[PDB]
Amino acid sequence: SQLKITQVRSTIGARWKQRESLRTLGLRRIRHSVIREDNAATRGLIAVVRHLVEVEPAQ
Amino acid sequence: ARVKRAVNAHKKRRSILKASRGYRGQRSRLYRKAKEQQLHSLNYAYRDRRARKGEFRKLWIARINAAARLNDITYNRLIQGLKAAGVEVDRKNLADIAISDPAAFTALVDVARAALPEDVNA
Amino acid sequence: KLHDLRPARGSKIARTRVGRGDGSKGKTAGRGTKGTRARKQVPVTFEGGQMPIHMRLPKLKGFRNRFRTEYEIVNVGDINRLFPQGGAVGVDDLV
Amino acid sequence: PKAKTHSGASKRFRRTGTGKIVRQKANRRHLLEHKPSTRTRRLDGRTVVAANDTKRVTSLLN
Amino acid sequence: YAIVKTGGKQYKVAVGDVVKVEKLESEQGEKVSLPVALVVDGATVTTDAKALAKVAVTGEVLGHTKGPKIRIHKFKNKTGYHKRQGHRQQLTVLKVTG
Amino acid sequence: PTYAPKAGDTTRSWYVIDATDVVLGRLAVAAANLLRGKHKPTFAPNVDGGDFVIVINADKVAISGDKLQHKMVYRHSGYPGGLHKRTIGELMQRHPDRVVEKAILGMLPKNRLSRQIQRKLRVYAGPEHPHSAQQPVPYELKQVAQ
Amino acid sequence: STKTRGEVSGGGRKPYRQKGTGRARQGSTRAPQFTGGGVVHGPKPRDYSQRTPKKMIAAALRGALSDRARNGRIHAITELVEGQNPSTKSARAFLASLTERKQVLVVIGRSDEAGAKSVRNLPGVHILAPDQLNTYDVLRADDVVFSVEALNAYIAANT
RNA sequence: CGCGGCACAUCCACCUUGUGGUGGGUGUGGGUAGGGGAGCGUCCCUCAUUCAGCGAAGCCACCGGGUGACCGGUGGUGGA
RNA sequence: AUGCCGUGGUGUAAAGCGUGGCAGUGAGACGGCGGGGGAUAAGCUCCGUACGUCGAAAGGGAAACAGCCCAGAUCGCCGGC
RNA sequence: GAGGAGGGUGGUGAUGGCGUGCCUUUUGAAGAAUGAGCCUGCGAGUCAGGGACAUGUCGCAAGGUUAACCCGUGUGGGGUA
Repeated sequence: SQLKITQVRSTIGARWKQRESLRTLGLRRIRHSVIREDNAATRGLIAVVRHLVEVEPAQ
Repeated sequence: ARVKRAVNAHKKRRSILKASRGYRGQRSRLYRKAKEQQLHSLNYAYRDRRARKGEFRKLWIARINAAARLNDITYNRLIQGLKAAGVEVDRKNLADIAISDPAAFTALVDVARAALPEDVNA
Repeated sequence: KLHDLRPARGSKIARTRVGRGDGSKGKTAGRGTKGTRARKQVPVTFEGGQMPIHMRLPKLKGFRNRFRTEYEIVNVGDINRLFPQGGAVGVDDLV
Repeated sequence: PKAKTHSGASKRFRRTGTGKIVRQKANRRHLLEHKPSTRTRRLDGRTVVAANDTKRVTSLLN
Repeated sequence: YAIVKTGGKQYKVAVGDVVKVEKLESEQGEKVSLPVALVVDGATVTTDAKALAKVAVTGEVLGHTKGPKIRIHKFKNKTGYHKRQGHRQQLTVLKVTG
Repeated sequence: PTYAPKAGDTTRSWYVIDATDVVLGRLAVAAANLLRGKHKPTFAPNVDGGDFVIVINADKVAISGDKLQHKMVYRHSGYPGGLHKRTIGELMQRHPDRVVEKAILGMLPKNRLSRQIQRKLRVYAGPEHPHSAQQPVPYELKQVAQ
Repeated sequence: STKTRGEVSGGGRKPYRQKGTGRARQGSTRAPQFTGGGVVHGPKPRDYSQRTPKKMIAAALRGALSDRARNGRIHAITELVEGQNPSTKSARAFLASLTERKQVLVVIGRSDEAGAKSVRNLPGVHILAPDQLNTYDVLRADDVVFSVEALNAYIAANT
């Protein structure tokens, strides 16, 4: 139902797919937790950027 | 209209060489050297504004650590106590009450002790 | 009067004096290299050495008739919208 | 003082009824024997110049 | 004396002491109340957070001075890049009456 | 702003460290902290607070036996060759106070205040120090907490 | 007008052979970096008036006169004279009473009676003719004092 | 992240619902070659007004100011 | 496996495409992986890599340090993580 | 106003940490690469053309516009090739 994602690492050495994935997740700066809804493509993204984000499922 | 570009230039010249007084060498004296040094001085002062934020923090940390170890507690556990107790003081004022009030600081240390869990497990 | 005269805001554009300090357009003024362009200007004809598009294509076919009887046309529908009544017109009346 | 039209490129280029410059698609002049008819109805006509040859051609036409 | 908390920083002031605090929204005269982190009576210090949300330092905004002219002149190297800009941090003076 | 370092503001106490059985690294670190004055909260890297430190019984200060015969103290004289290698073994049966003082001076910072500070450390081999004019209070070493 | 190199006197000698001196390769004592040497990109005797259109010029003029009539600052008059002998006494009287302003235009015409011969020497008062009437001068001038012959022939030529 | 102060871009509620401005939300503000935009200062001509032998420019010193180019004040020098 | 092409859905701010003005650039370096030539070599040379960084990027770590790791500086703070 | 306590600018600055000049050119310079001993004055993107292109602004409008020239003295009025 929910995920509360937060960048925890920058996107300098991050390849293109990872950086566009953090755009399309909606992550701007580091401690920047966005919330992502129903998880079919959102879990795809949250696989493509694992080292960069942290997920602790919000309510 | 031949302009005689003196005045226009002497403006910034006098600028640099009044903001360059007190330089050992050909630097308060001459203009181009005062300019080379102005560029270096202002990058130095820029870097030192940030640097001094960080450096005063490291100094305050040394002081809080000294007063802590005067109270038999280390700085690490002191901070972990003042966190778990929650007294939202910061290293600056913590160091000030460290200097002037050994009494208030020792109250703070007992606060921190009373807010340490049990052990090195958690 | 003359102390109350200004152009339209949009004209009277600031001239770009280039070699005026590295804050606006600085040293190289726009030709930012040591190349050929940095001292002079390569023409529009020269293409590197390979035949330019004006030497490898063929001259356009046919001649130009020296005696080309060029006319001037007037539009019959727009000769209507020139003369709504009309009745009498003629080349002099058109001009 | 009075701009010269580049001759050689006004004798090879043609401004049409509107802003189009039409070159002549004519590697179709010397050897037309091996060349199939296909490759000549491919090379018989007047082709609107592409973009990557326009900004210069017009300054050749002026 | 109390460690007033203002402007994202914290200050240590007893009664009647001037403080160069951030650009508080205010004028001269009308007072203003500022939270504390730790208020002390020598041996009676206050530490428990809910005991501090009650203790409110209060003082009269006055003066609304400016900081000093912080001259920035960024300049990297052969790069050939200067960027000179300055800064007067807006401030205010404060007295402490609690 | 601080209130700790000013004119005539710092206090001068004394300390006697009996280098009885202690190891050289802990001893020198302890004396160095006392000497700079970090044991003090009224601290600053510009000023010289800190206490005159005396190190007594430095004759018998513990070093690994396998180091009294291996670890060498080179000191070059500028002249070609002239590298004056010397182990801490002969250096100990000659000047143990020089060994200890060397370790301490090595743990201080590298500046001019380092000189003004190290002029405060006395070290002696026998138990008998001459600076009893003061009340040199024994400071012994104690790991703290955590 | 200033002498760019090639107009500067002399300096067609390359002093100091290229290499072996220790100096800078110079090429001419009249190089722009020298003293007395040429000017570069210097002022030459330009002759610059823009070639504006007839409609724009005339329309600007009649806009300025429209302003003057819109305030009520046009002062058409019959003759600015005492009648035949050019006298500036009465003519100053009649202008500085006819105007009350500081700057005045006076469109008299190619007749001297006391118009374009007597009201001169009056600062603020410039004299024109019904056809060399222009924009800068009607704007510079506060009042626009006509002479009925000037006004009527002006109207009649503009239609 | 906090707290203040500038700037830019998109967006709405607006004033005159495109010009130009009020409020806000969001994003943004390293930078070379280079591109755009906005600007400081020198001098000359006009219009307006204004200061000047009670002291113009120039110069020097101090005290201020602007986000930058730079600006003003004050005194000393000077003498248009 | 990847990558590539398409379509379908969700997300995302200027990202895209068309057409003009104005440029620059066309000596690249190292580093990761994949390969060539080298000798199972080079701080070598030449390629690939919606790989990175320097170029053109400062700050922290690397003793010192263009290319390594953390991180992309709008200014201020004697504040925090 | 004295020896002064609080305080404020101004010399200087014991002492600590940070820190590899400017330029040009370079993959890369503090560079043991170039150039500069210093100060003051001068030194580099201009202008001409009823030029070519694109654009901002302004006349007039299926038009716009005059060139040489003629009248006049403010650059004003004619001049339809």
